[PDB]
Amino acid sequence: MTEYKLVVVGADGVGKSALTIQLIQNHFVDEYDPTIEDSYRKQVVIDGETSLLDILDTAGQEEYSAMRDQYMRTGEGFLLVFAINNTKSFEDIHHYREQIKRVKDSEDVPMVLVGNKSDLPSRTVDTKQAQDLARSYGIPFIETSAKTRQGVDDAFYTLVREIRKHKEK
Ligand SMILES: Oc1cc(-c2ncc3c(N4C[C@H]5CC[C@@H](C4)N5)nc(OC[C@@]45CCCN4C[C@H](F)C5)nc3c2F)c2ccccc2c1
Ligand SMILES: Nc1nc2c(ncn2[C@@H]2O[C@H](COP(=O)(O)OP(=O)(O)O)[C@@H](O)[C@H]2O)c(=O)[nH]1
Ligand SMILES: [Mg+2]
Repeated sequence: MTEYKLVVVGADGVGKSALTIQLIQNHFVDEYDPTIEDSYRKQVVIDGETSLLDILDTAGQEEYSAMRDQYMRTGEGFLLVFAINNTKSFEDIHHYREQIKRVKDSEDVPMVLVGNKSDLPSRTVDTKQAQDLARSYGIPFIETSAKTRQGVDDAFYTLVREIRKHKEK
């Protein structure tokens, strides 16, 4: 069966775990241990294709080791998640994108930019600013809310579609 290895990256607190648990369990977690990195599998049908999504929800200390490089390199596509009420998390997107390119040793890595927490009124990152960033990277931008589930399926399925495009090259 077709399988996709998806990796969810971004600053602490942006909603990586809540996005992952919504996709996998269809519920919103108000609290999920910030330090816990884990992986989950889900069988999905996307554009008629049955596949298994293996999703790594990243966490942990900031450390750079050969072992970490090697397991991040196994990801086939990456969600670059920031929160729309946290400018620093948007500023950190560049860093996560450069580290992914470093370990994949490629400029052409499937990615999707994800602006999460779209339900909150306190926005500090304008939608146009994030659309411009995604355009400069050549990747899709999706606004999500793990809380209301807006955009959650779209973010992950869009990443699968980006992987397919890559595999056709
Ligand atoms: O070997 C690696 C290690 C990594 C990696 N692991 C972990 C990282 C990390 N953690 C700390 C917090 C945030 C998420 C998790 C893991 N909890 N924090 C940052 O940066 C945080 C910032 C804020 C404070 C200063 N720093 C520099 C920049 F200002 C942003 N970067 C990381 C990184 F790059 C890889 C990441 C993606 C792809 C391949 C990778 C290979
Ligand atoms: N209002 C709202 N809160 C969210 C959303 N996503 C996550 N959160 C909350 O933001 C906090 C951090 O989420 P978490 O998934 O732990 O972030 P992570 O550190 O990136 O794994 C938790 O209290 C979540 O309940 C969202 O879309 N909207
Ligand atoms: Mg988490």
